Amino acid sequence: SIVTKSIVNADAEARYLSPGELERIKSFVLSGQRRLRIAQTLTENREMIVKKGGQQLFQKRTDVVSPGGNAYGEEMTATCLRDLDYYLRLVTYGIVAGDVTPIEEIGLVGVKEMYNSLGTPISGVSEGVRCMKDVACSLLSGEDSAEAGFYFDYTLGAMQ
Amino acid sequence: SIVTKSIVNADAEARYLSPGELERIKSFVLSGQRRLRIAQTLTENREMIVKKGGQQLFQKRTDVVSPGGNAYGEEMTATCLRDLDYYLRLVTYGIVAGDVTPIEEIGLVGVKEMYNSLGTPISGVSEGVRCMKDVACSLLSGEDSAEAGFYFDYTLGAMQ
Amino acid sequence: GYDMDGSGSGSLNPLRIKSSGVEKDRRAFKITYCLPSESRLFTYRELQNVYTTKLVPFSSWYAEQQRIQKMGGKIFKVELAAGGQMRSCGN
Amino acid sequence: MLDAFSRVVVNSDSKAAYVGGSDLQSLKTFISDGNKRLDAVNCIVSNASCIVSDAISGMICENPGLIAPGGNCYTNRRMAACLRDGEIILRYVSYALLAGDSSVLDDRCLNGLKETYIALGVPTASTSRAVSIMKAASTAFIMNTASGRKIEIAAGDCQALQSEAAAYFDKVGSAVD
Amino acid sequence: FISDGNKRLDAVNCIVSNASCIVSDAISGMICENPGLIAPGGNCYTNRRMAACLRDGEIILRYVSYALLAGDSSVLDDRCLNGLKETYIALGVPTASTSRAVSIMKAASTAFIMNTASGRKIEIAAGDCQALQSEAAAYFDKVGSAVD
Amino acid sequence: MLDAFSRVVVNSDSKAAYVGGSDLQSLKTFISDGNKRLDAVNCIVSNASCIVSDAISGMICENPGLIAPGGNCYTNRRMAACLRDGEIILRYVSYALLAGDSSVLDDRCLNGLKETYIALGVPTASTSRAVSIMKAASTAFIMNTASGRKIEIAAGDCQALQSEAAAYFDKVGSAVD
Amino acid sequence: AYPYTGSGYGGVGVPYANDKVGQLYKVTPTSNIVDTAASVSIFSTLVTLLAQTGLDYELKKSGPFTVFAPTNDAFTDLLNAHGFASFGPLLRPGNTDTLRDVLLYHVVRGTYDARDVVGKSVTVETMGGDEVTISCMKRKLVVGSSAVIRKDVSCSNGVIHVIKSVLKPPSYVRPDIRPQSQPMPESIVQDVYGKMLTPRQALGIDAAPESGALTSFYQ
Amino acid sequence: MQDAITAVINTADVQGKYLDDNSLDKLRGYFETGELRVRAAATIAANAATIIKESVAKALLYSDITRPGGNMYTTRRYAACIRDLDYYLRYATYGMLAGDPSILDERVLNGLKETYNSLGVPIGATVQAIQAMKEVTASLVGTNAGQEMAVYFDYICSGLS
Amino acid sequence: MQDAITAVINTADVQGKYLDDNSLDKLRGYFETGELRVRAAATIAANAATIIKESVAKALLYSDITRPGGNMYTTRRYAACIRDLDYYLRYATYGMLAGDPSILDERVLNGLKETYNSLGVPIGATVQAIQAMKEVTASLVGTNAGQEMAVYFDYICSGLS
Ligand SMILES: C=CC1=C(C)[C@@H](Cc2[nH]c(/C=C3N=C(/C=C4\NC(=O)[C@H](C)[C@H]4CC)C(C)=C\3CCC(=O)O)c(CCC(=O)O)c2C)NC1=O
Ligand SMILES: C=CC1=C(C)[C@@H](Cc2[nH]c(/C=C3N=C(/C=C4\NC(=O)[C@H](C)[C@H]4CC)C(C)=C\3CCC(=O)O)c(CCC(=O)O)c2C)NC1=O
Ligand SMILES: C=CC1=C(C)[C@@H](Cc2[nH]c(/C=C3N=C(/C=C4\NC(=O)[C@H](C)[C@H]4CC)C(C)=C\3CCC(=O)O)c(CCC(=O)O)c2C)NC1=O
Ligand SMILES: C=CC1=C(C)[C@@H](Cc2[nH]c(/C=C3N=C(/C=C4\NC(=O)[C@H](C)[C@H]4CC)C(C)=C\3CCC(=O)O)c(CCC(=O)O)c2C)NC1=O
Ligand SMILES: C=CC1=C(C)[C@@H](Cc2[nH]c(/C=C3N=C(/C=C4\NC(=O)[C@H](C)[C@H]4CC)C(C)=C\3CCC(=O)O)c(CCC(=O)O)c2C)NC1=O
Ligand SMILES: CCC1=C(C)/C(=C/C2=NC(=C\c3[nH]c(/C=C4\NC(=O)[C@H](C)[C@H]4CC)c(C)c3CCC(=O)O)/C(CCC(=O)O)=C2C)NC1=O
Ligand SMILES: CCC1=C(C)/C(=C/C2=NC(=C\c3[nH]c(/C=C4\NC(=O)[C@H](C)[C@H]4CC)c(C)c3CCC(=O)O)/C(CCC(=O)O)=C2C)NC1=O
Ligand SMILES: CCC1=C(C)/C(=C/C2=NC(=C\c3[nH]c(/C=C4\NC(=O)[C@H](C)[C@H]4CC)c(C)c3CCC(=O)O)/C(CCC(=O)O)=C2C)NC1=O
Ligand SMILES: CCC1=C(C)/C(=C/C2=NC(=C\c3[nH]c(/C=C4\NC(=O)[C@H](C)[C@H]4CC)c(C)c3CCC(=O)O)/C(CCC(=O)O)=C2C)NC1=O
Ligand SMILES: CCC1=C(C)[C@@H](CC2=N/C(=C\c3[nH]c(C[C@@H]4NC(=O)C(C)=C4CC)c(C)c3CCC(=O)O)C(CCC(=O)O)=C2C)NC1=O
Ligand SMILES: CCC1=C(C)[C@@H](CC2=N/C(=C\c3[nH]c(C[C@@H]4NC(=O)C(C)=C4CC)c(C)c3CCC(=O)O)C(CCC(=O)O)=C2C)NC1=O
Ligand SMILES: CCC1=C(C)[C@@H](CC2=N/C(=C\c3[nH]c(C[C@@H]4NC(=O)C(C)=C4CC)c(C)c3CCC(=O)O)C(CCC(=O)O)=C2C)NC1=O
Repeated sequence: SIVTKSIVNADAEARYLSPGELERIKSFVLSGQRRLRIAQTLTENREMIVKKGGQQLFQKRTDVVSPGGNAYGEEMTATCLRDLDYYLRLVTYGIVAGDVTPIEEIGLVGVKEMYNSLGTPISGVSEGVRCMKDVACSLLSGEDSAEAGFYFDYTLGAMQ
Repeated sequence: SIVTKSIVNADAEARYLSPGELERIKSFVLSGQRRLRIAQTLTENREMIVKKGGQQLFQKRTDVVSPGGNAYGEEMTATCLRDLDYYLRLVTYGIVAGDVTPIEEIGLVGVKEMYNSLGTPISGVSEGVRCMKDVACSLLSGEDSAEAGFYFDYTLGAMQ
Repeated sequence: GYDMDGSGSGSLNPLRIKSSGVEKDRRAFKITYCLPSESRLFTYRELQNVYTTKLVPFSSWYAEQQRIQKMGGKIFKVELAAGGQMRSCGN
Repeated sequence: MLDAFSRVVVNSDSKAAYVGGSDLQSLKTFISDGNKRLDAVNCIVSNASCIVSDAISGMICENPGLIAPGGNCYTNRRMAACLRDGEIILRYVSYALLAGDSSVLDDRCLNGLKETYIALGVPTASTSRAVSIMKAASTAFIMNTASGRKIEIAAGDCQALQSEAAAYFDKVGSAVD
Repeated sequence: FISDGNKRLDAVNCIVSNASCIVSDAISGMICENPGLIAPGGNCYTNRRMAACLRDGEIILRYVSYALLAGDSSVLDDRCLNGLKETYIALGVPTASTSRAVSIMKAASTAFIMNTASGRKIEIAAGDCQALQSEAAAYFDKVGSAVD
Repeated sequence: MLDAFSRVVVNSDSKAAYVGGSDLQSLKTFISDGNKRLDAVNCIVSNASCIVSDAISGMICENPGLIAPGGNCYTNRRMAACLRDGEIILRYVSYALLAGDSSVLDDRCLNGLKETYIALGVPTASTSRAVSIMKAASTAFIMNTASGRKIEIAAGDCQALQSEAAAYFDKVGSAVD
Repeated sequence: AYPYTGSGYGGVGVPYANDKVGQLYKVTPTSNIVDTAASVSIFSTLVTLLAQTGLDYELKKSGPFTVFAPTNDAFTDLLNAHGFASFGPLLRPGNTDTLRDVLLYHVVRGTYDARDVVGKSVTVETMGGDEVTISCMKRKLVVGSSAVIRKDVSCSNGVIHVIKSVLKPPSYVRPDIRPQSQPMPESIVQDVYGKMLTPRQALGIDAAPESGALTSFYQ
Repeated sequence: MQDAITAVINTADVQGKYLDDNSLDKLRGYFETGELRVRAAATIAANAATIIKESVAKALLYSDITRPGGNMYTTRRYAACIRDLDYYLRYATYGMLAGDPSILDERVLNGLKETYNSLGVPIGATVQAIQAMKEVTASLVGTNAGQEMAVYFDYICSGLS
Repeated sequence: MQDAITAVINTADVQGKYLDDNSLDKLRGYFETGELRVRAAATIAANAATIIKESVAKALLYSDITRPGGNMYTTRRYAACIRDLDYYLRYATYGMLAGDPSILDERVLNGLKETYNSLGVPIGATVQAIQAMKEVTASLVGTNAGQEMAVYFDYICSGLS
């Protein structure tokens, strides 16, 4: 959260909030309703987004759903789309937070060690999250999907 | 090298070499000609180890030589067998050195950063080195391939 | 403990700068930097001689250099004194 | 156009005398050779088009700037002219094989080719590369060691004839540069 | 020079592999012209001086040769071209004698560069080389004006 | 005049102590390499007049101004003293090959030479060229790689000794220049 | 006469390290080999040659290098007929690897200056594969063929020694002035088939008169 | 360090003057280009790994350098190499988004020429790698923003050369 | 640092080749001399004290140096002196037992000439003390190992001088 970032910042500098810092809080708290619109739409369209994004994932990348891949079978494919549901949830938390702190600390800190411990190709995960980016940008406006899509871009840059 | 490791050790302790370490150097310099026999055999049989190890690698792991894979094509497969040739050479250096310091500093320090920068699955590399371990153990004696095969085991432990 | 296994951005060690030092390598750089602090006028710590010269281990020189440049230091003369160069094995 | 016969005759005319048993002895080595050169010309002229295809395709493979836009191999027209040029080069080389002397090959193609390719902007190093690949492929067919097609011939030494063919291709590749 | 090349290098090789010839030629001829510059008095009497005289001939022809290769005699004017006359005055060296020796070196150089010198008939295909001869005489009268 | 023995002794007297072990170990390598040194000096004792004649003939042919009038190889007598001086240089180089130390070459021949050739007007670069030709010819005879002469010896590596002889010729050449 | 620097009670009281301030390991005032060879008006041709070959790069390294470096005047001394014959074809434009070989023959790893060599004589391999003897007899230091004219110049990665004349490597292949070509037949019947020997002739049962003999069939 | 704003306050401060119309024209210039620099920094932040991978693939791999004998030949030296390309991209982004290359003077170019000339890092190859990052980055951010990144990558190249 | 083995792997590695017969001959040379190097290091380890005592007694004592105004005057200086002789003996043994003097380049002779010329330590007396240790040490270990230690003591003496 920007407010929290502003605090910790002047707290480690051991001073009161500066004139410059307050203005950033004003811009954030005036941009609030817009953010809640975006995460409201991606919240209530989540089922559709998980499905369509997973279809484009498996159709573009037939490796992992082939026999021999990680995600071969019913149970495995269900787990795969379960994870795409996780990253959708985290992206919505990062939209309302106004900061990728929630996305980073819930989902990204130590993700490569987990998926290396699972045998999972993490490039396929990044392709899945890019597919959800395309669908979620199809569901929003121009500037709106610029914003939200750039949160998805952060998650893709953490996976790659 | 074992001698180098033995020194650096009492150098950082700023003392002469102990009795124990000098006995270790004696055992090493008496085991020398057996080591040079091992690296002689792995030297003059390199093409069978690289070819046959590459065959068992690509037959066990049809991922990377499939289309849309890291090792796809003639030039990419040739680069793959080129790297298996590199690790075979480094294993021979580690056999004559009597220590994996050549293997570690020429090949292992920062290997995961490189193959992650190339898009290469490093587990396929470890499966390749295990295949060359099986071929190289097929070309040697019992205790002999125990020793050389354990140098290969060090490289496997560094890749995984 | 060679600082290049399992690099960050998804690896649980928070991002830190990571050197090409080999395990226990023995290469060092003779360096000449200059330091003006900043913490002194609000901290009122006793004065020390800012301009020094030391032999920095090669594995950790990287981080020391970045750190000098972060606190507005100026570096004059980086020589490699201790080690040998472009050696594929044996540090 | 001078064959080996006319080369002997021209050398005797510069010497201003008759033939002589020494030049006639070398001529007996040529005529006594004979059907080795015949079967060799049959080998290169048999697989000629396929040599041209492989050599030019390999020439495009070594430097992809030709097929890159702005390269001289860009578009269909330029590629067609490329292929017919490789074909005519091989044609005159086969003429120099039957002749036994480069007079037929040199006047027709060796002289003035460089001026023409400099005037048209054709890269000469790429042409020498193509002539080199046709050299290796043509010597491999002429020794019958080609890895795709190996036809039955009663065995013998075709080596004397082969060096000659490599000399003709080195003459063309030395000429185009 | 891309046109000159083997011809300019050919000329430099003609002047260079006749160096002892031109030097001992012009210095022996310098002495022949006037008997006052071998007698007691002048600087040719002592053996030590004579050696430095032969060395100075060799150095002049050596840097002159460099100028032909180097196109302009900046390599010469870097050191030898400037401040030489101050030294020859400060050591009592006669300047008319040196100017004569440089003239004899010039004439022998052009006669070697055109093969008109009867006695050396090195085999080169013929060409026009007058420009280059005028550069050679150009350098020797640059130096021959600097000694006086 | 000092051999390798007296070089070790003089160095040990600078150290002002007994010879001990290590210096004697290097001198034991001198003894075990002794027969190679003997056969090498035999290879230079025998072919010397020819080498001298060839080297000075090569010096005149590389630099034709020596035979030109007013050159130092012009007069017949000057050619005689020229050939003799080449012979004497090769002679003291051979002494330096037997001794193993260059004290004979430095004291007897090298010291007083530059000032002599300067005092006579002898061109020094021509002399160093002749020393260089004797160097290459002497290393080719010492490695049994001469064209006109290939005498049988039991095989072995002798590169140390070739570097030694080249060091003496290098030394003689350095002194003149 | 020989005071031992001591700040307090050491001895005389000379400030430590025989300097105004009692400090040691001061920053070096010397610069790299390329920089010191570039600063002086002579060695300009060496700076151009090391620039062309790319051995600029290896001399910038901080390993101890000794550069047995000839002056600008010395390259003038190559204009002897002998020297212009040997190093003459290096003025042809293609010859860069030969200049690399010569200039790698001048650079020697480690540090070998004056009184490492006074008395003794040491033989060291250069940066090129060849070897050079460095010796000092009677206060004269010579490397290979040509004597050192100026003794030692410290440059923070070894030493520069200055030399009267350009060394030659023992293995020097003079680049050809004109490029050599394989012999062309031009008359296959008269030159290929006439010089060649039939199996019967090689026995000597036939008469001898072959004009020539062939050792190769090529271009 | 300093951005364009701080640099204007430096010149106007060191004259003692206040902010006149010229300095306000400079701040108007920077405030016009602000959003373009923001989205460029966003894109480069997104695709840093792919920039370094494509630029190493263009500039450095399959040559003498990664062949044995070259300076990238081992995995230790490869990883140090791509580490340094990461730093050049990151600080080039800071220099772009500040509008003033003083950060590159303070935190990159300081002591690095001494370092590379000490260790034996070839300068030429480094410069060509930075130019490969310049072309790849310009391909990602487009024309205008590629010109901006181009002056900062060219600033680093001018620093090392 | 590096021993003889590491040096062989350096040359063979930096060519890109594997181990040929020459390099195997060099490894056979080292492995022949192995045991001799071990027992020499054992003997020097046993009698270091006596080497330093006998060498100081021959080379340094009862002279101007331990008389007042010499460098050795005062207890602190004497102990520093014999401490340095201990370092020369210890690192000379390391250099012997590795078969490669690179350790002496890395950890002893670096900056030592600048140190002794900074302090006013006499170079020649140091060299003569090292040569005294060379004679005494060669007397203990014998002929062959005395030759080996002789090249490393002579390497340090060549380093200081
Ligand atoms: C009208 C068309 C026409 C031809 C195309 C030739 C075909 C031909 N070639 C040979 C015969 C031969 N042909 C070759 C040729 C070679 N063998 C090699 O291994 C090389 C690959 C190759 C080099 C050119 C050889 C070596 C012989 C046998 C030797 C000889 O007869 O001289 C013969 C002899 C009869 C026979 O073998 O049955 C004939 C008729 N002659 C003709 O009249
Ligand atoms: C490395 C040493 C080196 C040299 C010494 C020259 C030698 C040289 N000279 C020429 C070639 C030539 N050299 C001369 C020179 C002259 N002809 C005259 O009649 C005058 C007497 C004389 C004036 C200088 C001429 C005129 C040519 C032919 C024209 C030309 O090639 O420009 C060529 C061309 C090839 C050939 O002829 O076979 C070469 C290689 N080049 C070198 O690379
Ligand atoms: C780079 C170019 C270059 C030169 C051109 C020479 C020029 C030159 N000549 C001399 C010096 C000398 N030059 C001569 C030459 C002469 N003897 C005579 O009878 C004639 C008048 C004349 C030859 C034509 C003599 C004799 C000396 C020594 C003079 C003396 O010591 O009295 C000196 C002083 C140093 C020395 O003694 O060598 C110099 C700088 N040196 C250079 O470095
Ligand atoms: C009094 C005079 C006198 C001589 C001239 C020598 C001649 C000589 N050389 C060897 C012996 C030898 N000489 C050489 C020398 C050679 N190594 C090569 O590479 C070259 C071909 C050649 C040097 C130019 C070698 C290598 C041996 C040993 C041969 C072997 O054992 O295989 C032997 C046999 C005894 C021995 O092993 O030493 C003798 C008698 N000895 C003498 O007493
Ligand atoms: C112990 C060692 C030792 C030497 C090395 C020589 C050196 C030497 N050479 C000469 C003398 C000579 N040396 C030469 C030689 C030369 N001819 C040329 O064309 C070339 C430049 C050069 C051969 C490369 C000539 C020609 C003379 C006679 C010079 C003269 O009288 O003009 C003299 C004077 C005495 C004499 O006339 O013989 C001396 C001391 N003498 C020694 O005692
Ligand atoms: C909130 C943060 C968070 C995440 C993301 C998370 C992931 C996670 N993924 C798992 C498995 C998995 N995840 C995948 C995912 C995929 N397979 C592919 O090929 C594709 C690239 C990809 C789907 C897009 C698969 C196949 C498994 C099971 C693999 C197996 O069990 O063999 C498991 C194992 C047990 C379990 O799921 O209950 C966890 C804990 N856990 C967390 O706490
Ligand atoms: C001596 C220590 C050392 C090693 C090992 C090394 C490896 C190395 N591997 C490379 C590429 C590569 N390596 C591989 C390897 C593989 N592909 C697969 O799918 C398999 C798992 C595996 C083969 C077993 C491939 C495909 C590339 C090229 C990838 C690309 O360029 O797109 C490159 C890129 C440029 C070049 O090769 O010249 C280096 C430098 N370098 C070193 O200095
Ligand atoms: C933030 C500013 C900054 C930079 C840039 C920096 C660079 C830097 N590069 C280093 C090494 C290196 N850097 C390279 C780089 C390359 N090799 C090549 O051939 C290529 C041209 C190039 C990669 C593109 C290599 C090979 C080394 C190690 C060389 C060696 O140790 O032998 C080191 C040595 C120790 C360490 O890395 O920890 C530092 C400190 N330090 C800084 O503070
Ligand atoms: C192995 C690595 C290593 C070595 C070898 C080493 C040498 C070394 N010798 C020193 C001083 C000294 N060294 C000597 C040595 C000598 N005086 C004599 O007369 C003798 C001739 C000679 C010894 C043979 C003396 C007297 C000093 C003290 C100077 C002073 O500070 O007062 C000092 C300054 C620190 C101190 O001792 O107070 C160092 C650092 N340091 C190292 O880290
Ligand atoms: C990846 C880019 C690439 C290519 C494209 C090839 C091109 C190629 N063909 C060669 C040579 C070559 N090519 C052919 C012709 C060819 N082989 C046949 O058996 C049939 C039927 C053919 C036409 C379809 C022959 C017959 C040879 C001679 C070698 C042989 O015996 O096969 C050679 C060797 C040249 C030499 O010897 O100097 C090359 C480089 N190589 C490459 O690296
Ligand atoms: C009696 C006192 C005496 C001398 C000594 C000569 C010296 C002399 N040589 C000349 C000039 C001269 N000298 C030579 C060199 C010479 N000739 C050769 O063919 C060979 C092989 C030579 C060295 C051995 C050449 C080549 C020339 C140019 C004239 C010519 O074509 O021969 C000139 C003419 C100078 C000029 O043109 O201004 C003179 C004065 N003259 C004298 O009166
Ligand atoms: C036309 C004016 C002229 C000459 C005169 C020669 C002189 C000459 N001999 C050489 C070198 C040379 N000379 C000989 C000796 C010689 N060869 C033998 O086999 C026997 C029996 C010999 C004495 C009769 C040897 C052995 C070599 C070494 C080269 C070789 O292997 O033949 C070299 C090479 C020098 C070098 O490597 O730097 C030259 C220049 N060259 C010329 O241009």
